Amino acid sequence: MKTVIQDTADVYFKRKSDGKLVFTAEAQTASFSQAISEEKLRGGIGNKPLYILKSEKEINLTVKNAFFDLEWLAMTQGSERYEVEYRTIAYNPDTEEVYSDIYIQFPNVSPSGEFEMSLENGNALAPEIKFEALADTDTDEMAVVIEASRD
Amino acid sequence: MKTVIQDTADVYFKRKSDGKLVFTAEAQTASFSQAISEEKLRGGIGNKPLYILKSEKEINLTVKNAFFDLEWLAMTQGSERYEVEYRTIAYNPDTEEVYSDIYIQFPNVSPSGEFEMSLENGNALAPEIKFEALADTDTDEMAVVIEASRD
Amino acid sequence: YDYHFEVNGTVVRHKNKGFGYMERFFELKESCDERSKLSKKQYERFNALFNFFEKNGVICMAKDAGTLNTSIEINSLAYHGKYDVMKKFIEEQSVSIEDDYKKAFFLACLGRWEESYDLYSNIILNSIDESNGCVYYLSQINRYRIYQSITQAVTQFNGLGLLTFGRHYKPFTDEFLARIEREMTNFNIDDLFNGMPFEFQKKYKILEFLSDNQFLYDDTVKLFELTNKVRSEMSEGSYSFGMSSDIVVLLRLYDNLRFLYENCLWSVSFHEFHQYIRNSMSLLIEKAEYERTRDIDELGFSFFGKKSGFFMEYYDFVNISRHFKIDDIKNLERSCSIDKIRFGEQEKIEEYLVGIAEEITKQFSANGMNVVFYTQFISEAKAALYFAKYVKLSEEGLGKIVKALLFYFPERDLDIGKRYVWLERLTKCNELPKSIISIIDDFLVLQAEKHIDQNYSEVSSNGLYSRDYGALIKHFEKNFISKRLSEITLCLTQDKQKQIDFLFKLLPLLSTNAKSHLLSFKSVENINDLMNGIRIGLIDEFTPEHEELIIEYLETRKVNYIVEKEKGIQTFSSNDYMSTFGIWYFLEEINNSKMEEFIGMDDQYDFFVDPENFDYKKFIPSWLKNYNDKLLGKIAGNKHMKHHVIEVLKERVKNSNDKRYLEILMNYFI
Amino acid sequence: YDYHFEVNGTVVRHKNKGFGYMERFFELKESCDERSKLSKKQYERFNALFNFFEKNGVICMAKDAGTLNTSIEINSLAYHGKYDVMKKFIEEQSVSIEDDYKKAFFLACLGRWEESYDLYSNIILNSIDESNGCVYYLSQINRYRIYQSITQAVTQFNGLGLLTFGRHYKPFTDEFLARIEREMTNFNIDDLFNGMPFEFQKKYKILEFLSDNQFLYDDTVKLFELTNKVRSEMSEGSYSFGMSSDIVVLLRLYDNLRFLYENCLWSVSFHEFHQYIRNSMSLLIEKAEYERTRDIDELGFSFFGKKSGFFMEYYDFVNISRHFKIDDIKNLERSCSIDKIRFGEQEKIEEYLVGIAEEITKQFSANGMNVVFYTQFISEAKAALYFAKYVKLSEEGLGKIVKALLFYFPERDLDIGKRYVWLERLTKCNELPKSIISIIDDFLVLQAEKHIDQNYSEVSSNGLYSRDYGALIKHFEKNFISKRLSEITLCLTQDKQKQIDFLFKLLPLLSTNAKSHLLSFKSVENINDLMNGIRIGLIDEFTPEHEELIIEYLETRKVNYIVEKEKGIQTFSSNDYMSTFGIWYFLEEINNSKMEEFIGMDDQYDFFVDPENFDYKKFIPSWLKNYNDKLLGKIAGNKHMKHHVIEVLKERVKNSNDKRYLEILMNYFI
Repeated sequence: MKTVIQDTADVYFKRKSDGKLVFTAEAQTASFSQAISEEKLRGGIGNKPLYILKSEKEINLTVKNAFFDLEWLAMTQGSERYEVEYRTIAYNPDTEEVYSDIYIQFPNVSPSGEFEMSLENGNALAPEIKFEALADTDTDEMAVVIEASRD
Repeated sequence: MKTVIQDTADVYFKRKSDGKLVFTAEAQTASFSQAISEEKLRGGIGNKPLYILKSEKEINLTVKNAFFDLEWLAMTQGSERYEVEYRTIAYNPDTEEVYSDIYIQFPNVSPSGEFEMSLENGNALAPEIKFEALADTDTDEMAVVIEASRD
Repeated sequence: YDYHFEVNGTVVRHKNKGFGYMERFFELKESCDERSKLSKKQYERFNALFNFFEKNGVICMAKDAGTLNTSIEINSLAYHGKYDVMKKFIEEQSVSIEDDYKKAFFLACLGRWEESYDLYSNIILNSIDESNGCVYYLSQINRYRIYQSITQAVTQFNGLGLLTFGRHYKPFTDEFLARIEREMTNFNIDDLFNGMPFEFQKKYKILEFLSDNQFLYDDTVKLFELTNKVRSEMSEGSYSFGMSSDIVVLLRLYDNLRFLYENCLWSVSFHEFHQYIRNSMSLLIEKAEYERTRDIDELGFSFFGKKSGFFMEYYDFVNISRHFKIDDIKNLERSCSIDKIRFGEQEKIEEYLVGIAEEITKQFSANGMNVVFYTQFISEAKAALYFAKYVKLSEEGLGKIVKALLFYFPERDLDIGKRYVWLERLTKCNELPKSIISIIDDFLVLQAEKHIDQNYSEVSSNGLYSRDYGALIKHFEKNFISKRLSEITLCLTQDKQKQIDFLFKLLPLLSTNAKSHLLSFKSVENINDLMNGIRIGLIDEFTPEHEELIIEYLETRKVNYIVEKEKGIQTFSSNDYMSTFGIWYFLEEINNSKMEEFIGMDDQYDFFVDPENFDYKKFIPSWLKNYNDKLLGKIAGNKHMKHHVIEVLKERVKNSNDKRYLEILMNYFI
Repeated sequence: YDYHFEVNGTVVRHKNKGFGYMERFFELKESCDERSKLSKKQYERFNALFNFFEKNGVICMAKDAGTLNTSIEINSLAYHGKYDVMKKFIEEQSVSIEDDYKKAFFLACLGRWEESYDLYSNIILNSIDESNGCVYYLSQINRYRIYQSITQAVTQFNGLGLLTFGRHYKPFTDEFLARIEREMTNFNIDDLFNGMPFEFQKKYKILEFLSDNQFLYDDTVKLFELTNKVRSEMSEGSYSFGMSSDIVVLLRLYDNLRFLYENCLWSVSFHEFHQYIRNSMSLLIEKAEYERTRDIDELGFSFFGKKSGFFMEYYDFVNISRHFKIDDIKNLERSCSIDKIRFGEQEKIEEYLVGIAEEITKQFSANGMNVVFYTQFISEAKAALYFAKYVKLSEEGLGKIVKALLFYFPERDLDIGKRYVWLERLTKCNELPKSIISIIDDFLVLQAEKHIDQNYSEVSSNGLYSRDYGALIKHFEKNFISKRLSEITLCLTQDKQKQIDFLFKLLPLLSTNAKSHLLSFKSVENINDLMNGIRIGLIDEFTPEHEELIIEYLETRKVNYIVEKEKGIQTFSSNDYMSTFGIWYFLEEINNSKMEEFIGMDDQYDFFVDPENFDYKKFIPSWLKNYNDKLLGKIAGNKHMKHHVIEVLKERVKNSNDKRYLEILMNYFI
C-alpha cells in the first residue's frame, strides 16, 4: 500500500482465414516502441516533384508468458502472417473508476527472434519473443484503435 | 607485443618547514580533473560589467602505492602542508625517443581522505587517496610546471 | 593467496613472510651467468618453466616493470571460422585422447550435438585408467553443458518452433532424448570437484571455478565495476595516467576469450557469455567514441598529442560479427560516429566475410538443412554483414557478398526492404561498377519472373519493394537499358495485372520500346497510382482530373472519418496521404481552395492546410523528421509557421539527445 | 526450487508435478467457510501462517493477480537514525537473547565495536542454554564481519589516518588486538555452514548465501542485468506496459534493504553494500528524468496514462543520505535535473535534519568526541546536508541546520569556500528570514574572531570567505548594516597585519566611522585590492589610478615570459590577472594604447586585445563554457569575426551533449 502501483494488460494473437487460438496469454514485459527514420537513399532526384514522405516507420514489441495452447497445437502438429489484437483498460485520474477500454489491432505481424536461449541456469519457461509490424501496398496496415467510455 | 600501450608516472610528497619527502613509485588510476563552473544570481545593475568567467578552479588527483616510508612514520607511531611534486616524461611520436621530462609541482595541497574504504574481502591493498587543490589569500600557487626537451 | 598477478602482467607479493621463491625465478630469468650454474636436469626444468611462463603472458614484476607490450594469439580453429578445415580434420583417425577431445569440441562447434555426446561417452570410458584428471573433469563439464543445450533446444523447439520455423522440426531422435534424460535425471554439478580424487583437488586447484556458475559471476562483477567506473569517467571527463580502465577491460576480455576457447570448452556459445562479450565491447566502442570529442583544456596536448585513436582489427571484427544482435547494433550506433573509427588490415576481415558468404552458399545450396547448426549462425552472419559496411571490400569480394545476399539468403529473416537497406549501407562505402550492378539486375529479374501467377503476394516491413531498388540503380547508373525486362515487357500481352503493375513501377529501368508498349493497357487513374505517377514526376504537373480524383478520395476519407467517429475508432495507416494534400497545397502544387473544407481531419493536414488558424499545441515534434530539405527551407520563410517551430526546436534541443533535431535547428532555422 | 517466487509476491509453478499446495492455501485464504472447516489447532496454525505471510507480503498467485499495492515500511530505529533512543535502549538491563543480539547490533551501529565483540562472545557462550540455531549463525557472521571492521580500521589508522588527523588515535588496547588475532588464525567462513549440524541445514539452508561473499554478488549481477535491460529500452522511445523493468529495480532495492536492515546484520557499513543502493537509485532517477520528457504520436500517453513521477519520500531521502557521496551526487546533478522532481512528505524530512543537526552539536560541543563514530557519521551528514538543497525548509529547521553546519561541523572536512558554496546551495530554493540573517551574521563574527592569530593562514580550495557571506546577505537584504560587528572587528591601534587583510574584507557591512578608520589606516591600493575592491564596490566607471600598477605587472609578466622562452619552463599562474586586464581592455575600461605592447604572450590576452592579429587555429573550447551574459552579448554584436565563435560553438554543440553549451550558443548568439 506504500508505493508500487501496478496495473495489467491483455494480449491476443489471431490468424488470418481461420478462427484459430494459437498464442500465449498475458504479457509480463509488454515493451512497446515506435521507430521513424530517414536516410540519403534518395540523395538526388529529377526535381520539380511533389514529395514522397517515405518516413520508413517501424514498430517493435515483445511478450513472455508461455502456455499458449494445446488443442490447436495438436491440430497443427499433424503462411497467413498472423493477426494481433490488444485489450487494455484506462482509468480516469479524477475518479479512478473502470470506464474506458482501449482496443488495438495490427493486421500483419512477424515474431522474429533468436531460436536459442542457451542459458546455464534453469528458467521458469517464458520464451520471450519480439514482434514486428509488416506492410503491404494495399491500404491501412499498422494500427487501428477503438476508444471505449461512451458514457 | 600486438597492442597494449602502457606508461608510468612518479609522485613525490613533501611537507613544508623542512625537506621531508614521501613518494609513490607509481600512480595507477591518477584521475586528474579540473572543474570550472559558475553560479546563480541576478544582481545585474546595468553599470556593472560582470567579467566573471568564474575562474575559481578545483583540481582532483588520485594516487596509490604501498609506501609511506619507515623513518619518521615509526617516530610518530611511538599541519604544515603536504605538497606534491609529480614527475613524468614525454615522447616524440616521430622518433619515439627519451628526450623530454615533465614536472608538476603544487605549493598548496591538503590531502582529503575518505574514511570509509572499509570493504568486504581482502584486497590487493591499493589505499586509494584523493587530494584537493588549496589556495591561500596571497597570490599565485597551485599550477606551476617545469619543461625539459632542450636540444 | 601469496602473490597477485595483475592484468598488466606483473607480480605483487601478498602474504609471504620467509623466502621469496617467486621473485628469485625472475632474478634467474634476467641473469645469464647464474643460469649456467644449474645442472642439466635443473637446466631443462628451468627451460620448461621459461617457455611456459613466456607463453602464458607473464613477463616481469612491478619493481622491474617498465613499458610492457602484451599480445593475444588464438590458434583455435573455431574462432577463425574456417569450417572447411574442421570438416577436413574430423575425417581423420585419432591417435590419443586429446585428439578426441578436440574433435568432440569441433562437432559441438559444427552444431553436430548428437554424436558429440557419443564421443564424450567414448572419452569418458577410455580415460579412467590413467593419471590425468584434467581431461576427465573437462569431459564432465562438456557433457553436462551439451545435455543442458539439448534440453533447452527441445524446449524452444516444442515451444515456438512450429510458428517461427513454419513447420515443426524434430532434429533429435526420441530414443536418444529418452536415454539422455534417463541417465541425466540425477546429475548435480555442485559436488563434482569435491567428490573426485584427492590428487586432482590439490594439484589442480586452478580448475575449481569451472564447477559452478560462479566463474562468469566473478568475471561479471568486475566487469560491472569497470562499467560504473568508465561511465563516471566520461561524466567527469578526467584523465587516466599509466594504464587506463579500457586497456585493462580489453586485456581481461582477450584473456578470458583465449582461455575459454583454446582449452576447448563449450561454454563459449551461450547467452551469458554473449552478455559478457557484448557489454565489454559496447563499453570499448562507447569510450572510443567519447575520447574523440574530449575538449582538452590545458593538458592534453602535452601528453597525448596526435591522439592514438583506437584501431579496430580483425580480432575486434570477428567478435562483433559473432555475438552481437542487430537490435543491439542499432542501439549502439545511434550514440557514436561509427563511420569515423579506422579499420586496419582489411585483408583478413575480407577473407573472413568471403568465407561466411561461401559457406552460406554451400549450406543453403545443399538439400540437407542442419537446423541445429542453423539456429546459432543466422545472428552471426547477420551481424557480420551489418558490420561489413564499415570496410572497403575487394571487388571480387563485393561480388561474392552481393550475389550471396541477394540470392541464397532466406526470405524468413531478410525482408525485401531489409535486404535493400542492408545492401545500400554496404554500397555506401564501396563504388558501384558493372559487377554489383549486374547482381542487382539479376536479382530484380529473378524476383520479377517469380511473380507471374495470381497468388504471389509480396510483403515488406516498410512497403519498399523494387521501386527504390531501381531508383538506386538510376542514381548510380544512367543508361541502364535492361534487355531482360525489355524482353519480358515484349512478352507481356495482357491479363497480368499484378505483373504489369509491379513492373510498371520500374518504368525508368525499361527501354523506350518497352515503355511505349507498357503505356498501353495501363492502369489509368487509380488514386494511389496518381501518387505513384507523381512520386518522382512521371506526370509532371497536376491536371484537373487528378484534382477531381483527389477530392473523391477526400470525400471517401471524410465519410470514413464520420463513420469512425460514430464508432469511436482511430486508424493509423502506412498509406497515409493525409499530410500530402497539405504539403502540396502549401507549396502551391494545387491552387484548389477546396482543401480548407477538410480542416480538422488529420493533425498534419490541419498543420499544413491552414497555417494561420492551426492549433500549434497539436504539433507533434516527430513530424519534422519526415520533411525534405527544401521543405524545411520553405517552412522558414512563412511567418505563420515561424514563431512556434523555433520554440519547439528550443525546447526539444534541451529536453532530448537526438542530434537530428539539433541539425535541423542549426543548419536551416538559424 | 519447487516454486519460483516473484518480486511482487506472485508465485508460479516451477518444480511441481503433483498437488500445488500454494494454490490450495491461496484458495483457502479467500474462503472463510473452508477456514471454518478446521479445528482449533489447525485454525491457530493457519492464522499464525496468515500473519507471517502478510508480514512477508505473500498476496496471491499469478493468474488471479489484478492490481497489487505492496507496502514498504522500515521500523528499525537505526534506519530512522534516532541515536538517543539507541543509547536509552542499550542503557536498560538485558532481558532476552534476542534483546542481547539487538543491543549488540545497536552498539555496532553507534560504533563501539570493542564492547560489542565481547558481547557477541558472551551471547555465543550463553546461547547453548536455549537451543536456538539462528542466533548461532547470525552471531558467527556478526563476529566475522566485526573482525573485518576492526582489522581494516586499524590498518588504515596505521597507514592513512595519521596523515588525515595528525595524531595517532589508536582506538584499541593492544591486548584486544592480540586477543582477536589469536582467536581467529585459520578460519575460512566457507565451511561455517558446512560444519553446523544437519538439523540446521534441513531447516536454515536459506541463510546459507549470507555466509560467503556471494550474498552481495548475486544481487549485484542481477541488478547489472536489469541496468542493461533498462539502458536497452532507454534510447528507443520505449513504452512498456504494466510492471516495467524499472519498478522491479526499486522493489529489489527495498526488499534487500529490509533483509539487510531489520535482522540486525552489520554488513550495512561497507562499500560492497553501498554499491547496490547507489546504482539502483541512480537508475531510478535516470529513468524518472527520461519519463519526464518524451514525444508521442497518439498512443504513447494511451499506454499507462499516468506516471508516479518518482515522487520521492522520506525512505528515499534516508537512502540519499546513507548510500551516496558528494561526487556521486554531483554526477547525479550533472546528469539529471533533480530540481524539477517533486518533493513529497515534507514533514518527516525536518525531523531527520534536526536529528542530524543535534547529533552534530552534541558530538562537537563537548571535549568528548569519539573518532569511532566520526568514522561513519561524516559521509551520512555530508550527503544529507549536500542534498538538502531542494527541501522546503521550516523556520526552526532551517535555523537549526544552518548553525549546525557552520558551528559544530569539523573544519578538516570542508574549507570556508565550501561552506560558502553549501549555504547558497541551501538558500537557492527558499528565502532568507531574519533568523538566517542573525545566525549567519554571528557565524561571520566569531569566525573572523577565530582565525586572528600569528602563523595561521586560513587556506581555502575555493578562495571565498566571510566577506562573500556578507555579500550574499546584502544580495538578499542589505538593510542590515553590520551593527557593532564592524566596531569589534575595527578596534585596532595599528596592531598586527592579518586583521588588516580581513578588514577591507567586510567593506560593504561596515560603519561610516569604520570606513573613515579604513581611510586613516592606509588607502585602497594593492595587487589583491583588484579582486577585493573591484570585486565589490569600485568595479568600473573609473580605474586609471592603477595604470602604473598594471604597467609594472605587465613588466613583471614580460620578464617572466622572456625567461620562459629563453629556458623553456612555461609555467601557469592560475589567478590570471592579465585575463582580467585584457577583459578591461576589451570592455573599454582601458583606453591606453600601451597594452598592445603585450600581445603574443598570453592566449586569452592575445584573443582579447588583438582582434585583428590573433590566429584562430589556437581555439579553446573551455572558454566557450563559462563566458558571461551582458558582455557576451556585447561581443556577440561583433562584425568582423562574428562567424568563427559561432562555428566553434557549432562544432562543439554537434559533437557534445553539454546543455550549457547549447544555452550559450542559443540564448545570445541566436
